Amino acid sequence: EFHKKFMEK
Amino acid sequence: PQSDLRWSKQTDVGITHFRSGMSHEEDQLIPNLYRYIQPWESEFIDSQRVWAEYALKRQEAIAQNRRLTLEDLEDSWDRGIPRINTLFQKDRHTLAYDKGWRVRTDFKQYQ
Amino acid sequence: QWENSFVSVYSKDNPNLLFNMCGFECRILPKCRTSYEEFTHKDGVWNLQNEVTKERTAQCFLRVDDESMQRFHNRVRQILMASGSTTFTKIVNKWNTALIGLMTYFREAVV
Amino acid sequence: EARKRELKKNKKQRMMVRAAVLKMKDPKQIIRDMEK
Amino acid sequence: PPPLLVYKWCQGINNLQDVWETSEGECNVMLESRFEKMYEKIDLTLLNRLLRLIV
Amino acid sequence: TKFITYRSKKLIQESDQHLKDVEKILQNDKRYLVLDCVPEERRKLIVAYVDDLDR
Amino acid sequence: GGVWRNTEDEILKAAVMKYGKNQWSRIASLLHRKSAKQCKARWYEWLDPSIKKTEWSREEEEKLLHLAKLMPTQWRTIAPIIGRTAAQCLEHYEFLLDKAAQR
Amino acid sequence: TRLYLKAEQERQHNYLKDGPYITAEEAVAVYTTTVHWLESRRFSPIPFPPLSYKH
Amino acid sequence: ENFAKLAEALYIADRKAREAVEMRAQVERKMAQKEKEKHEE
Amino acid sequence: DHFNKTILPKVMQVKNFGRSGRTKYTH
Repeated sequence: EFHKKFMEK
Repeated sequence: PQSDLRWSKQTDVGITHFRSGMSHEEDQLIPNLYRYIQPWESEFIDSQRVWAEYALKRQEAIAQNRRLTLEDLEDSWDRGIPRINTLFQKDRHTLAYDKGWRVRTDFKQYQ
Repeated sequence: QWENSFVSVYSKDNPNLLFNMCGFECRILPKCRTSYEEFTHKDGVWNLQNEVTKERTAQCFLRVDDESMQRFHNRVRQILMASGSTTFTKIVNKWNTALIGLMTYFREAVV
Repeated sequence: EARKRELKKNKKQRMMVRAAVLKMKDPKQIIRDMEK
Repeated sequence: PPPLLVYKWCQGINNLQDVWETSEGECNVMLESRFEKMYEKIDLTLLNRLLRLIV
Repeated sequence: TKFITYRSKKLIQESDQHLKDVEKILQNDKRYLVLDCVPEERRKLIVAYVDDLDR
Repeated sequence: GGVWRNTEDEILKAAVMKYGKNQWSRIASLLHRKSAKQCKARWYEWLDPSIKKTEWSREEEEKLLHLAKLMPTQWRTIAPIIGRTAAQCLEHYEFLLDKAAQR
Repeated sequence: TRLYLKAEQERQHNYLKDGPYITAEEAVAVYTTTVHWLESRRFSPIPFPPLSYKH
Repeated sequence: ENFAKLAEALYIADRKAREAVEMRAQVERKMAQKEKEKHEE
Repeated sequence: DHFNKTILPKVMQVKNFGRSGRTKYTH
């Protein structure tokens, strides 16, 4: 959730 | 459009109408900014054979005991590889003691 | 990370050779080693001459990178969404400051 | 976009205010009573 | 930054020791990457040690 | 060699200095080195080009 | 500026007790000498009720001596870990330990 | 922004409570390598700014 | 404790590298003094 | 229609934000 959001944005 | 280049003048005889030159083909206001910039190939190629004249002139200026003549540089005033205007600028000796302007400008986005 | 990196291989099988610098993508290929089709939609072809022999060794076709294009999308979208109160002269100024970006920052690849 | 609607609303409010001012001091309301 | 980097890069790829020769089965590889580790991902004590080593 | 502009004819008709400038700008002409085995032939070609431009 | 007089310190303590803690603009409008950031810094440095302004012992000195070598810089990171949390008593204790052990 | 602030706070808390070090053996090795590199380059360290410098 | 064990190891590595750099500089100075004297002679 | 409509970059049918149609009789 937060990891993918922080990686892709 | 060729139907938007008509101008009239009423001076001595009457309202004489005239048209701008557009009978050859269609109008083209800005053909391209690219054709006015001297792109990188021409820029780098020409400016490569620019400093060599400046070093043959700097060498000629030192051998003949001449100063930095802005008239002789007017032919090599175009752009240089860097700006030639900065070479004979006002802060030439005050801005030469600062290395790393590109990195300082880059991280300015984070400043 | 492999999802962020890019590898290119040049052998007897792969004649095209990709490069992605900080700006515009590029592809090199030799003139004298079974060159590719060499489309050249614009007049962008870097005749990388030999340093010693002074012979045309290859061509490096440039193209604008997708990242710069997306940045330009975002800039145009922000300017269009800057409505409501702005004066038209300010918008012309902003678009000049934007277009000059897609210009001389890189121009050979814009065509 | 929305600035046009805002200006139209302001102009409508100004027109309503002007109509109310002309009607409150109207010849049929004010001057008609001034003559009575 | 853009013209000098790309131009010297392409000329070095062109001015190599017969870099475009692939007759003897040679090969060339070009790798582009970004670490994603040039920010917070740093050893602060190592940073202090290196800074004391150089300044 | 500086002939794409319209002022090349005036520079050619003025004197031989425009030819020297064109040679300095075109100093990396690989064809000039290819035509170097016959310098009289290169001089004849340059004279023919100057005469064609002056026609 | 920021002389931090005692009559200003009592007024700052009364403003922190009366108005609140997370309202720095409301406390700076009743002193006429410092800004809101300076008042918040004073309240977090000297006017904090949890600040241990005295009782320097050998356990805290051994804790600070076994921490300045692991991290030479970033004294503010070791402020709440050592227990002083004043961000200036740690540097003063480090200076005292460096001057007393030098002779 | 607030989401990234929470994420950075969590990362700092994990770095502080936990011990995600920098491979202390490999870190000492990298320090020694930098030392050898500086010794090979012969780069002198920074003379911290005095008050009586010209520029 | 890993941060303190890394800091003490870095301090010991600096203390064992500074002496090595001083010994290498002394050997280079001895070689320079043995070369320049023979060159001047 | 006074223009050539061939020197244009790729094509321009109607720049009026209404190009519902799509046809030129190429096939």
